[PDB]
Amino acid sequence: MYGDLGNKLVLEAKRTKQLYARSNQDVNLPMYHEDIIRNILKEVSNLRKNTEYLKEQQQLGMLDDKVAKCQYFVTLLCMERNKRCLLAYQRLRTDILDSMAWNNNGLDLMDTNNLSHQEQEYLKEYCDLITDLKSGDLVDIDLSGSLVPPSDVFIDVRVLKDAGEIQTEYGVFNLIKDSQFFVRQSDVERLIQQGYLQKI
Amino acid sequence: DINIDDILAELDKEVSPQQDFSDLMKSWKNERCSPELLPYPHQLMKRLLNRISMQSQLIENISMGFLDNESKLPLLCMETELERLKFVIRSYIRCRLSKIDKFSLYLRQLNEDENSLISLTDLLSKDEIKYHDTHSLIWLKLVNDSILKYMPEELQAINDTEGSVNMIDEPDWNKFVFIHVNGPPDGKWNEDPLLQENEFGKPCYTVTIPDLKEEVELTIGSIYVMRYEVIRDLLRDDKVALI
Amino acid sequence: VLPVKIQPPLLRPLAYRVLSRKYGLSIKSDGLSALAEFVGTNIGANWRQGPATIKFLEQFAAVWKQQERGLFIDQSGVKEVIQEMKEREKPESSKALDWRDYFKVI
Amino acid sequence: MSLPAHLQQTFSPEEIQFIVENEPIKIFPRITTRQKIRNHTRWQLITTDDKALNNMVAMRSTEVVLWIALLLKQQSKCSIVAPQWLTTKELDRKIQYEKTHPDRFSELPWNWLVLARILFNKAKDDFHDPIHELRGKIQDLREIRQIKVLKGLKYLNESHLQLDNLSLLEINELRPFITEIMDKLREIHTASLTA
Amino acid sequence: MGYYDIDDVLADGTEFPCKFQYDIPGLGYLENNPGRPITKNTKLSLPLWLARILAIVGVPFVELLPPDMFSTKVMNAIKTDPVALDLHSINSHFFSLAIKWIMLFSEKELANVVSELLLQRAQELNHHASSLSIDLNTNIATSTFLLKLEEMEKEIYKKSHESYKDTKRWMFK
Repeated sequence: MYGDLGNKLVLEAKRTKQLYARSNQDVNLPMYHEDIIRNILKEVSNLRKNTEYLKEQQQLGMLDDKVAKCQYFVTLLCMERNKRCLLAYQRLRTDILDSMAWNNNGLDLMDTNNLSHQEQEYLKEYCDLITDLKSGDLVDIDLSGSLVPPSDVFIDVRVLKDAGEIQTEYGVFNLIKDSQFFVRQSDVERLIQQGYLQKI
Repeated sequence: DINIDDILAELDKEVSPQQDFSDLMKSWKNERCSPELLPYPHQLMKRLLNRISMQSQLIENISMGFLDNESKLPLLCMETELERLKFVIRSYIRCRLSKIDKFSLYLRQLNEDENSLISLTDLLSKDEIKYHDTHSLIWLKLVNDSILKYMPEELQAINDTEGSVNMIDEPDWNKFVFIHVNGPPDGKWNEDPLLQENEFGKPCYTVTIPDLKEEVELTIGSIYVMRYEVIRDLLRDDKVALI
Repeated sequence: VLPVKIQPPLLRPLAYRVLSRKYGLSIKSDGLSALAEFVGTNIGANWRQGPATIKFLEQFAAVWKQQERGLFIDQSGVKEVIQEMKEREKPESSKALDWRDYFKVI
Repeated sequence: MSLPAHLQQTFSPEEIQFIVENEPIKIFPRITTRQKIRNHTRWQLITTDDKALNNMVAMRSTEVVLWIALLLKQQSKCSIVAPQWLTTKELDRKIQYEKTHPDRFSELPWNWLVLARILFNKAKDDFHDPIHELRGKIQDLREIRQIKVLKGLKYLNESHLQLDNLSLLEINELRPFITEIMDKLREIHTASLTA
Repeated sequence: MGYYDIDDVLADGTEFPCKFQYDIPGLGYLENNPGRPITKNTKLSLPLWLARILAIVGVPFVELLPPDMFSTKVMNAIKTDPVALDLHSINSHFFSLAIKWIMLFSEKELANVVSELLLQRAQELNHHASSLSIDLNTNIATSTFLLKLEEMEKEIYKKSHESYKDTKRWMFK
């Protein structure tokens, strides 16, 4: 009828949902489907023009309340459904972007071409908001820290990517590749998150 | 014979960090499993924040003094204990944020509702209020300039409830959750009302499911699966704990 | 504005607690030494450089958007950008903006 | 989002382990922290009481929080004491009680599975009983309780449910299924009762 | 039934058979006659989200006919052998549409049947979910049963099986 574009869009959205649902592959968002967005926007614009057309033709012409009410109501419901499909797709993209931002605030700030300009600006400001929340009052705790319980304090690790020498809180770590440390898990969480130390 | 426990109690009747930590974990257990956003314990979080600040300062002072016997075991104990506390509070706060954004529009309309019996400040911390406002405004900006811009005003509302399907999300009050009947928080049973002594001598509460109009008896020391709405009032009274 | 030299070992705890803990910034030995030298040059007794380090990290996160700021060019770049933002607000510099920095031929 | 999807409404087994880690248990200190009448740093914690830790005496049983005991057990500087339910006799009695009553669960402590796993992993040599037999009996109890749970599942009504004496780990592992099936059954009934 | 439920959104856009009650003018935009109106007593398939509103406002404009999925044949099939029913073939979102139809019509018997079907299939899907393959160094029944599930059953199964796998992994680590 008229919701076919929104139906395809929400089908693709659920497809992306299962895509990211599997494991924790941390894949980037699929490219913004500006094509379907523009198509459904053109459909909505044409239906809005049809509503204005029906209104003015009822004003000038002699149309009973029956047809004028019914066609206008049906078209309004059509915009309701199409807007709901667009809202669901955009909400999915926003929530997955939130996931990427929350998990990767201490990991990396990254292919942005898959996102629209509004989404890119949203991510850019949302990182700022997250940092503001971390530094506002709950600064003593790390809000972006690991959500797994700290079962053990001292662990051994192996250097994946050689980073030369990095100053830790008190001493210093010589991240020689293929070398194993046995140190506190507390001060190496960020390095493991980035992908430098591997063992547990 | 005559029992003398009365006089033994007579002669025996002449804020602790452990209690604060236990209350914090009880709140975290409730927050993880409850469908709705439970009220923020402002005083408890303030006390824990002060404790963490002073504890971290003390740990740093000990480390500086040691940086000039070699019983480092207590220092490691403070380190891992502070780590556990920080992890607990981190998980609690992030769960609360997930609940805030799940019900962002519900919170906003409750704020706008003058007949609402609560206020967001009475339910959220200052940081939570800041995050709710910022996220609401930015997501509204994105939906406006992305979708709502090309839309007529009658369907441009971001909190439309009169459409074909309600577009404001509400907490599922009838959600099914695990509960354990702790009974009254104090050790005395007869002091607390609603504890109708069931058969077999077991003290129990009695609550009604209005949908089925069915009376169910919850015995103390028993684990149940219940609709959250029925338990909600008792849960606010700490008589039961979410499992 | 008192010039002084502060050694990396003493600033290392605070520098870590700020850059790495607060926002997730990796610090190298050379970058730590250079930043200590800069802090000592632009402040004496090395106490109220916390705002300076916070400005450094926030500008680095807003513009650079990577890690391992201790590379002598991320540090220098953020320092200079702080210099021009202080200049346009009208420390290390309080002069006026020049079009020569904004005029170029390609 | 701030909370990952798999942590939305259930606890990961690591979270259950962490929660159980705060239970107090009785241990034998291999050191003696009792500062004599004739320096040292006290634990002076805030999640628990330091009084016992500052006053430990070698080979004198005290009670401390579980995770501190495990941290000490990382070295040979302590020793874990198994609770009274971790004896072969009590396990056998619970087995007989379970086999005797097919409709009700045993009165085990709520954290028995996780405690058994932790003690077997990190305190494998602090049991008067053969560990190879304790593991088998624990597995047998787990299987019997699973069998009972499956039979109790055939009576999933739409109003409520009573899982009496059930342990913590089983509840945590069964939460996402039961709490979701129960929701759908309630929703169907409510939709039917829309008059 | 939340607004942003993807499953609910997909379930809303499902065609249902329904006759007309008025000779309404000017409709049929994509119903084989854009300018030509829609006649009275005309049986057409309409999306459920729109047919829901069209079935209440009016004598209502549209009279909904019982869909094939809730015909007495499918009811008898459900009452016969709930476990061996390929409900996915009937529809990918059968339970949500059943819920919506019952809510609209207050048809208690359909709700009673679907609740029993849900319970009986929940038993089997829990049996499958808690069954974890162990490598001695994907059973046939597991896969041949998984294809007969709607997305919600496939979602409950995924969540429960993930919980079981996490429990097993932690227990034997």
